[PDB]
Amino acid sequence: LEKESSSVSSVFTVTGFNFAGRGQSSGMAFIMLKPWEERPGGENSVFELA
Amino acid sequence: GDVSSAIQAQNVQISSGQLGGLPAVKGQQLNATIIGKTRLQTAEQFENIL
Repeated sequence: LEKESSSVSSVFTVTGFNFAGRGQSSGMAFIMLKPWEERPGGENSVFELA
Repeated sequence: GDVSSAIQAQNVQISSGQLGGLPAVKGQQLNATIIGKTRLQTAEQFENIL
């Protein structure tokens, strides 16, 4: 969120119900981003941003 | 009828909660489901339910 605020925007986080299973040893996050214009080619693509 | 109420008594999987459930005390670091006893299986186990 701070080491990468060019592409990434909000970052809804969750602990408990990721996409895999449950158990306390699970969590995930919904990585919302900024529009397409606001991200210059390359290091701003999700393929690169990730 | 003493047998029926009895059979029921000594043959019922008990839920048995969790070892670190929620809420929890600060820390713990370890959470693990607790698996209790299972229902009868063998003819012998049934010949045993006093």
